Amino acid sequence: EIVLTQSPATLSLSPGERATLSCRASQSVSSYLAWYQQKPGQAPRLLIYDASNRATGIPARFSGSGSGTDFTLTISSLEPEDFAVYYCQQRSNWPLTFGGGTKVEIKRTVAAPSVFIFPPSDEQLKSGTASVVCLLNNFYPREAKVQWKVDNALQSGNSQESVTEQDSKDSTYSLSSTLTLSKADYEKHKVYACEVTHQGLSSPVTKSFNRGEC
Amino acid sequence: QVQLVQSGAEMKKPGASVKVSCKTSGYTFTNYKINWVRQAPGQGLEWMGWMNPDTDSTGYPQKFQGRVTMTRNTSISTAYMELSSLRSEDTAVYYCARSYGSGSYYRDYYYGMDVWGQGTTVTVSSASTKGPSVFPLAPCSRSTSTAALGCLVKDYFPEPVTVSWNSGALTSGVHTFPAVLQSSGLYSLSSVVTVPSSSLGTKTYTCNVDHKPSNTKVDKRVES
Ligand SMILES: [Cl-]
Ligand SMILES: [Cl-]
Ligand SMILES: [Cl-]
Repeated sequence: EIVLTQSPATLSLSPGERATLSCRASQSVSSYLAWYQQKPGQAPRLLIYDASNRATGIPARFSGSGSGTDFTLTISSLEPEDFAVYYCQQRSNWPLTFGGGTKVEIKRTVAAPSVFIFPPSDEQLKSGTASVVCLLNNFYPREAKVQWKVDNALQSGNSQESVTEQDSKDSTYSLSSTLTLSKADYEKHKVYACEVTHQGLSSPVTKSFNRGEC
Repeated sequence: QVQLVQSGAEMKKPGASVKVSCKTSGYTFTNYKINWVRQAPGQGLEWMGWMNPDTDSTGYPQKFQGRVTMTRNTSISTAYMELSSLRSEDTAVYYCARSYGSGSYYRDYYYGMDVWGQGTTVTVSSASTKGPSVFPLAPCSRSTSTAALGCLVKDYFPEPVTVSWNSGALTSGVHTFPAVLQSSGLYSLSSVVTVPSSSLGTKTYTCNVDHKPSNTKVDKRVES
């Protein structure tokens, strides 16, 4: 089956700049190539069919080119509505395959995160589990290290995290991390800390609290 | 005017099957192909096959042979896709999408998938319906800036969960995070708000958590 490769997977650009997206096919697909756009929580939308024809109602700043093996989708000047994921789809040979998607995201000035830490509640301790939350708020770019320390001991693989989409107003990201311990484990230690590393601070920032000394 | 309307979210045990329907209107049902395309959380897109309502023809990638069935009822313009022998890796959003019908010079590949249904989240898990418990996220004291508080919505199934603050009146500063899947098969998420310190002891902050699949709503007070 034909494999389609999209480069790069991630693109950071400002509104107004041009966007150039690449689709490479493992074997030739002639001109049977389509592009779709997708925003979070929404069905994909057709932009280009047969490599270079704009779909009905698609605005002129999108156009695609190429044939056989190498394809480009060009967004000539980027509007806020154009930051989404783009997929290519080959339509010559079964099964119709899609590429992995390129995510077009908004570039802005580096912004350091504000860090907050939350102990597990007394409510939650009655169950025999403790969840400790760390919050990184309003940072850019997306890359950040969060490190869990319990009495100086690094905790690896007993925490999960997630990250918001780029923020509506200021194009920032936010991150939530949950360290979960049994009640027995939690009650047996005293210091809990959250160390975060980010481009926007020339020094690794730590927020901690003392169990029962809150 | 053209719409594809698919049926509601489903949850299923591994081994069972799922049938998703797609009601079309605004056009001659019998003149366009219907496609089914799925997308797993965080992942890309996978074509599952198509059908021509006009002739009742079907075609599926080898991947899905024996597992997918597509059928139609012309009288009510609705397409159906059934997937059997579900495994937890079949957890995805399933879309129907329409494409131009037969065919003059492969025009059915010439054009793409132009109108799409809104999607149907199918969840395959051995977990069972369970409402969440909501725990407060509060700082350790009132520090010596701006502050942050929150709700931890732990241990529910299935998705989704909605969270507002002070009955919807508090909007600026809210981040509600994507749910994580825990190894116990239950979901968990947090929701936070950044407020200026000077206001902490002066107003109440409640979060409002709704989980419609278990029919539970919880208003939870947060304070330090
Ligand atoms: Cl637009
Ligand atoms: Cl102690
Ligand atoms: Cl029939």
